[PDB]
Amino acid sequence: TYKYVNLREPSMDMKSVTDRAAQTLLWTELIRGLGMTLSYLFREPATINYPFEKGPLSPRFRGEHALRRYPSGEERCIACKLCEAVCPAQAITIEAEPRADGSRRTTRYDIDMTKCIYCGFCQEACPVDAIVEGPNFEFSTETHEELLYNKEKLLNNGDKWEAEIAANIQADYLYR
Amino acid sequence: MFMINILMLIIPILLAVAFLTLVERKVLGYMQLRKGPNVVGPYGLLQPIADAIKLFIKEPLRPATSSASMFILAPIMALGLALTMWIPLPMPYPLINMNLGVLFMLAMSSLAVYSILWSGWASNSKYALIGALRAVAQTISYEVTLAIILLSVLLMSGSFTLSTLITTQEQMWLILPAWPLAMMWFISTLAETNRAPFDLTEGESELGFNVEYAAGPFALFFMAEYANIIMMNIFTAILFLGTSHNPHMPELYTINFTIKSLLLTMSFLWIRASYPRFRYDQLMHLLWKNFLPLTLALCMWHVSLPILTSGIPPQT
Amino acid sequence: SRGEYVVAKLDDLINWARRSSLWPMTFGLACCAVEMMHMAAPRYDMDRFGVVFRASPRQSDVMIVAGTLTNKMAPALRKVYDQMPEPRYVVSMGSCANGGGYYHYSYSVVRGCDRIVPVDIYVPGCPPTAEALLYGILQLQKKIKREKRLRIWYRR
Amino acid sequence: ASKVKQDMPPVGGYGPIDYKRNLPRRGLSGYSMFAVGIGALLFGYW
Ligand SMILES: CCCCCCCCCCCCCCCCCC(=O)OC[C@H](COP(=O)([O-])OCC[N+](C)(C)C)OC(=O)CCCCCCCCCCCCCCCCC
Ligand SMILES: CCCCCCCCCCCCCCCCCC(=O)OC[C@H](COP(=O)(O)OCCN)OC(=O)CCCCCCCCCCCCCCCCC
Ligand SMILES: CCCCCCCCCCCCCCCCCC(=O)OC[C@H](COP(=O)(O)OCCN)OC(=O)CCCCCCCCCCCCCCCCC
Ligand code: SF4
Ligand code: SF4
Ligand code: SF4
Repeated sequence: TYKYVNLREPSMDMKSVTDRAAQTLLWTELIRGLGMTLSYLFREPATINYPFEKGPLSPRFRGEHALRRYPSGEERCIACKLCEAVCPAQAITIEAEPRADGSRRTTRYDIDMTKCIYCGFCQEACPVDAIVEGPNFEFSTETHEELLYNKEKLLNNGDKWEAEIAANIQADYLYR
Repeated sequence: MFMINILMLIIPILLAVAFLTLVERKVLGYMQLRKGPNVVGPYGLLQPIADAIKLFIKEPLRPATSSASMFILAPIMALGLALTMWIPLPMPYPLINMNLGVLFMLAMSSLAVYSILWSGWASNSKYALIGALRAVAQTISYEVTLAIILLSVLLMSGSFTLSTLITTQEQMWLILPAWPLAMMWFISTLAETNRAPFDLTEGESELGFNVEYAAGPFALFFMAEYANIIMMNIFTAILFLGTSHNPHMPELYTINFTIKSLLLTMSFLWIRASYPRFRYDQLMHLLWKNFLPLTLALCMWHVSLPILTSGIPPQT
Repeated sequence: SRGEYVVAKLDDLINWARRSSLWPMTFGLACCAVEMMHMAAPRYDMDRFGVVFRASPRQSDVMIVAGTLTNKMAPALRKVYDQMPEPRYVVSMGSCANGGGYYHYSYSVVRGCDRIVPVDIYVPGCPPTAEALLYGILQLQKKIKREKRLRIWYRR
Repeated sequence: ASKVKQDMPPVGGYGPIDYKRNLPRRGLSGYSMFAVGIGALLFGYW
């Protein structure tokens, strides 16, 4: 089905023709537009008072990558390199070797936060919920070099945001 | 004491222009469902002061102008004339009580085109010149209707004295007998001051002439432009919304007259937020094909109407 | 009064004026320009901080690079930067401008705008939220607040 | 025994949603607009 948008025939009776003469001379439809802007002048603005108020987000929000631990304190990552394989930007670099106790653990875990497209594939591929994107979105820097995270920066983030990260994963893991 | 009088007129004008920038940004904001400046001082009352200091300690460009003397003459002329158009305004007593004050304001207003033309030359850019030519052609075209409309109104007043317009409207506003002229006077003032929907200069995607100016020199063009917006709306209120004058309580006149002058200045900001922009060939046709035929016809009507009713005003 | 006291307060007056009236020139090159428009939208309203929506290159104090800088576009960017009257700051918005992002290994993309012009603030994300760019702008304000131009001239 | 729970519309569906253009009609006719305008002029001249 279809409909015409602009296929009307204006009437040519005297009253209709005089109606358009009053509109042309007395600027009726222009003053109709002034009234609409006047109404918005008396509506409550939608502005929020940042930084004291924040915009609503959801548990699925994708922000600053981070490395998590088990409740015992042991790292969750076991250097499987699935995240490094799936990262469409090749923003992840990993090196691993047997640990002193024989565990499969990384010796390098870097994310280039300037190559990263903040897509979330790294946390979908992870089989042990080790690399996650947290809820922090305010981490702008003053130099380019502060955005090249290494394993120490990522483990510090995980310890720093674990209280909020765990609650979000609790709220959404039933959809995953 | 006269020298004190001049300063009591100049400084408040500049302060009014300074806080008009704030009011414009906040009225536009609320018509757009937002707030506007409310962080720099309470309700953004220090925003104008921050902007002024920032511009005057920012390095200016001063490109390789073809003259380098027109580049400095243009803002002097613009600001110098903008302040001069205030001296005959009765509020309710003029600083200078001219007999031909209405004609003085036309004369000084027609000289403001040079600052537009000179700054075009100084920029040394061929394209910047084209923008100056379009702005100049707009200003001269729409001051044809300012002169004829003003003449039509004065036929019901009897003189070019600005304070006689107060006496003329001692029983009724001139908006009532001459509302068709008021409509075309109000729109003609928007075109003169390059205001939306007539701002092709500031209307990017088609052109402005004051593009090479930054810092203090740019602010001088800005201040002159906004002082003309207040002045023309003060002229309109005197012309079409006469305020009764009580010689024993002159402050009563000033309060009522200021409120009208503000409401007409806010109408300029209201109209900017509501409409799109005219095309260059379309605002020229709005003048040479719509306003001018009506203005000429109404001029004939207003020359004859006083005669055929026995209502010619006194010469004095 | 001491000279070191007048200079300290004069530095605070010029810093206050400069950080309270940042007029940005936005280079909207790619998707990151959309998020920059949402910072001007009613929800966040950059204008209420003194940050005007649009400014011309010669009336502007900060350049926001929002999108992918290609090799065919780089000379135009440097030209606009050189014509900005000083003081001038550059904010790098998004992964593309910071380091090339998703197109880092492309033949036609400059790997980071910081090898074409100096950069003061890097805003990460792809794209950064409109509340993340706003946080970066307010971080540039505090950086300007720490400037001590007059206190260093007085000790020369 | 726990039933399946996923986002679903309420029983009976959601209420109706308006989508058509609704620019209403306001103001007087051309004849009356011109009558009021001429009337104002006549009083002004008098
Ligand atoms: C008894 C004797 C009586 C004698 C006098 C009788 C007079 C009868 C009435 C005559 C008509 C009245 C003249 C009205 C002016 C018409 C001008 C015109 O050209 O109209 C067509 C023009 C253009 O007409 P057009 O573009 O639609 O088309 C023209 C013709 N064709 C189709 C061939 C191209 O309208 C405009 O002027 C455009 C307006 C631009 C936007 C202005 C924004 C308006 C904002 C609201 C301001 C409200 C006024 C505020 C005043 C405040 C004052 C204090
Ligand atoms: C008409 C234009 C012509 C005049 C040009 C303008 C000059 C007059 C301006 C008057 C208002 C400014 C008052 C005088 C200057 C004093 C400002 C000042 O010293 O504020 C200090 C205070 C911060 O000081 P401190 O805490 O010690 O430093 C911490 C640094 N991290 O700063 C603070 O944060 C305190 C918070 C209050 C600061 C703002 C002052 C109140 C705002 C008043 C608004 C009304 C005045 C503006 C409108 C009229 C125009 C002048
Ligand atoms: C197709 C029709 C086109 C329209 C035709 C003309 C319409 C009728 C005239 C109105 C238009 C002209 C404007 C005249 C303004 C007059 C204002 C008014 O109406 O006031 C009436 C007033 C009342 O008397 P007043 O003096 O106030 O009483 C107190 C004395 N102590 O008394 C006065 O004001 C003084 C009297 C003024 C009379 C002037 C008009 C006479 C014209 C001849 C009448 C015939 C109309 C023309 C016909 C040909 C049209 C082509
Ligand atoms: S969010 Fe996507 S692009 Fe960024 S590190 Fe994770 S997988 Fe790589
Ligand atoms: S997918 Fe998880 S476990 Fe595997 S290397 Fe990446 S972070 Fe470590
Ligand atoms: S950083 Fe992301 S959102 Fe911004 S331009 Fe590049 S791909 Fe688009």
